[PDB]
Amino acid sequence: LFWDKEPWFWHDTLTEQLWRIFAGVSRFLQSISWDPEDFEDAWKRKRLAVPCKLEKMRILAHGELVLATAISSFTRHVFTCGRRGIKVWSLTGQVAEDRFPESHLPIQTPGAFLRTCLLSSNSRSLLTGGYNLASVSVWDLAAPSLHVKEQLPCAGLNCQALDANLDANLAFASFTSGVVRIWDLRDQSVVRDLKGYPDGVKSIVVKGYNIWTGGPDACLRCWDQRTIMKPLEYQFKSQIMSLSHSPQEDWVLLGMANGQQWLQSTSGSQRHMVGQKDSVILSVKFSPFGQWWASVGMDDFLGVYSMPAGTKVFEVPEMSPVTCCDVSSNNRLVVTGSGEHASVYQITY
Amino acid sequence: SFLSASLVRILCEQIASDTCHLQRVVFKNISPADAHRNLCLALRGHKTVTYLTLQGNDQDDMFPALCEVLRHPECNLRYLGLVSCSATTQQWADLSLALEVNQSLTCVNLSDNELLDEGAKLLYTTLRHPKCFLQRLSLENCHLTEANCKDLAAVLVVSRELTHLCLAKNPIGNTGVKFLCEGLRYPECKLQTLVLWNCDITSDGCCDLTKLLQEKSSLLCLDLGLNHIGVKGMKFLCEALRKPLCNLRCLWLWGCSIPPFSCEDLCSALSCNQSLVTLDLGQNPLGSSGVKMLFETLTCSSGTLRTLRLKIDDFNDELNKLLEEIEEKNPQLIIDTEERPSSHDFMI
Amino acid sequence: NSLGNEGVNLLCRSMRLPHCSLQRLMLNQCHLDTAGCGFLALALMGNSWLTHLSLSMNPVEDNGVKLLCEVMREPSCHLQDLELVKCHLTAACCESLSCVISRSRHLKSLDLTDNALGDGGVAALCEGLKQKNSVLARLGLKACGLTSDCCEALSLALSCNRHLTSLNLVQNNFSPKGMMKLCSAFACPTSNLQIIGLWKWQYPVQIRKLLEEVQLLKPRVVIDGSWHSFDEDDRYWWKN
Amino acid sequence: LTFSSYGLQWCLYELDKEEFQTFKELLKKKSSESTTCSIPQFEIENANVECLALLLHEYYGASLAWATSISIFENMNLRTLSEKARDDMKRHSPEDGDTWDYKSHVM
Repeated sequence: LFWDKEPWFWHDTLTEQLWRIFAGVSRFLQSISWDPEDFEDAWKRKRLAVPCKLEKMRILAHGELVLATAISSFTRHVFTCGRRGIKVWSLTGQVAEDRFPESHLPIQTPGAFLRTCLLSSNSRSLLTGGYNLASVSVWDLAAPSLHVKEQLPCAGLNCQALDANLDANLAFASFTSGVVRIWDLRDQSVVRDLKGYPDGVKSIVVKGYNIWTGGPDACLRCWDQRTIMKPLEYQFKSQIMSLSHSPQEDWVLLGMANGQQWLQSTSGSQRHMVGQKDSVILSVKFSPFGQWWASVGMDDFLGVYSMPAGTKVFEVPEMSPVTCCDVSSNNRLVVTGSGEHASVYQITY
Repeated sequence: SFLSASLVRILCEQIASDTCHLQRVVFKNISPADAHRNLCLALRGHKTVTYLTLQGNDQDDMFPALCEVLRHPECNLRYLGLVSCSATTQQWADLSLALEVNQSLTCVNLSDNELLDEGAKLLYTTLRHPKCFLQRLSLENCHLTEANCKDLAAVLVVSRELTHLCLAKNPIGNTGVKFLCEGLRYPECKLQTLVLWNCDITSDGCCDLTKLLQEKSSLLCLDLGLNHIGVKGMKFLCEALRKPLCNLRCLWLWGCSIPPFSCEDLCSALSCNQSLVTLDLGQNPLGSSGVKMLFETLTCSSGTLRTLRLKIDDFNDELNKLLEEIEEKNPQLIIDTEERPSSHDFMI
Repeated sequence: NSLGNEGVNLLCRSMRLPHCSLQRLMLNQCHLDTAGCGFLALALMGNSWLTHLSLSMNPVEDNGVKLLCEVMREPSCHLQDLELVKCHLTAACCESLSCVISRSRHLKSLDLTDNALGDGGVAALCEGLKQKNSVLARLGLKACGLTSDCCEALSLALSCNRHLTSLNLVQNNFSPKGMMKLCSAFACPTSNLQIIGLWKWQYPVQIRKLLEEVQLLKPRVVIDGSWHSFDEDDRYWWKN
Repeated sequence: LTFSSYGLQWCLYELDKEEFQTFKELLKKKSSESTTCSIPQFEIENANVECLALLLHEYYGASLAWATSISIFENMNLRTLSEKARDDMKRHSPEDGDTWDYKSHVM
């Protein structure tokens, strides 16, 4: 796309020639493939193989600064978030850059904004929240027409992080007053409140009964839902910007805002640095199978790292700082957002 | 002052004694070097000095004493000011490490110091440390450049106490403001005041600043000076001010060459706005039609702004009665038509 | 196959005789160790038929590689291709390998992938390759944790060498200055590398245009990230 | 009956050919160990994915066949397909004057 001199398709040149005739006056980009049988990459000489190649295959013009993203592979759609609304894209057509969303979900309220978004794992709901907004809203994606099905109340609170656990039908959210709320989606009633830390918690991650939160105070805490015990703190030297969890093995990934990445174990207090950069890390994302992770920072770079020791397989540059990334459940697509655009890369190995 | 060993000995003993009650202190151009070093050593652990400013011709041994003063666990000087001091990269390095160690001061003033890019990077690395509480910070005539601006944008994203920030006489016009926007568009920035002066701001920077303003941003004050933003810049600025959402408090425009055709849109915006509280004008050719239109719209409108300043090329009796009309129509407006202690500089 | 040192010893005893006639043997994930490598070292000396040998994903440590190198350093030996991956090597092993490369004459291929050689080992290897007596054909480096100084030394080595044809440097972290040095080395007429392992899109615009400028010069060279490009078909075809 | 096997059939299509053979062999072992319910071996071998799902439902039953498939999925070190299968089971397994004048004129 932007990397190449000019992106062309196979039928586009024929259309151009016919247009010239009518008016009287590798080399071709490919589309993204879905079927596993079409993928057809030779064995190295489902799968835990570390990726080895990338290629940009679309650009999505949002029209305003992109704060968050999400990608679904069961359905082909992509979700982009901004301060004024959410826009839903479709990956089925073939075009270099698209300007026409599949849908647009605006939010109108004087002095109301959006910060966060989150797509359930089964691709059947979508959470949304922001500042000065009456409540956290969940959209129904499986119904024939988009509409809000539930409202999760929060008065005079500014949420900045969202997370959801579907097995136990729970939803979590972190507010700027250092308060974490837990909702039960069946009734939409608050369950439990976690408070006591004024700086707030910028990132929260939930697996099992443990909630992991980290903020500028340079501490990482591990709350347990079954009791009212004080959290277990692990002091670090810099301020954490993001978190992620390993799905298979016990390991928590985190970025330190000084260009350093660490791994932390739940069972014991072991650490070891796994990567270092000259920039600020704004988001770290784990692969669904857990053998690699993606990192995006402030110095215009998207990188992929290897789980066993933290070696970086490759990275791609960009023109503007990136602020969010997401990896599909097929382990084949990755989406990142910089400036007023969102890009989609395909993973091949 | 050129002092001597005995005078300096007695003076430093007097300063260090428990009977002293100095709250502000200034040492500039003290000679010889040993006397200055001894004087700065007298402040080590002082229980009453909360300000300190420094200046000199030679500085080869200023930094060891200053860094000892800062590394002390009992020093409580709340404000530190270094003026025109010459230094080298290692001196900046150990000063930055000392400021890492220190836990007292909240305002730092570095003006005319011959910083380069490297020292700026070291100071920024100090500012990103999660345990520093520097609230105000001035970098004037420090000879900075856009790359330092990108690093500073990272600082702005990360830092969690820095509210006021001054960047005057720095050629960071277009790319610098672009990077600062990248750092300030972040929905959780804390900066409240930014100062731009002789920074080569142009229409592009005005457009970026407007895009910042239209959203709900943090900064309450913005300063512009020696910035020619006449037609396009003022189009952007006025279409920014018109909206109901802006929360900007004070706006300074000086030496910006606002033409009358821009003044019509300016007056429309002033009539529309309801949240601005202060405005300044000067050296701008508003004379014949611009001043008259401005004064008429001011009489007609009832905006929130209290203070307003301007300069008139030549006035008449009709203009005097127009001023009287402004006063009578709205009583709360104070208008004048007549520099270090300037209001913003007073705040920073 | 979990053959083990005992099975490797039985094969060793069978290959000790001069009348064996096989030319290529491979043993990956066979639970080898230093003792098995010693058995192979003892069997290799005095044998002229076997030519290609591979021992990957086996914890053959530095010392085992030292034994192998000591065995291979006499001209009598006729081993051409040896490739070992994931064997937990270090710098001293690399110094011994550098001596082997400089002195020996029969080795034509080597492979060091997923080993933490670091900068010191690669510096020793650069000293090894600097010699005009070496006749190594292709060298495989990947995930060896290289940096600026080692890449500068490597650039000088390539500037000095002529016999090397294929190379590989992927999954390695290079700073822009080091890559400027590397590209300056690449463009030199002296060095004729026909295959290079690097990802063009991984680097900034200046570096990308620098690599393209190197490419338009010497139109024969090919830079492709996925190594094994245009390599000999037999190597992989035999295996499967 | 069909609604429950439809989702199962669509879950098994995620498995690859080698994974499918491993699944069939593990099912062979599971059937051999158990005594309460039996399955012929040649019938397990000859069946493809669709016939496999329908046969599994014919013998075990809806919930039991779903649980067996989930357990086998977990055994092959597949954890994502296990959660997808659990969700699709949760969904597929049933719980056990003037206006009149105006309109006339428009007509």
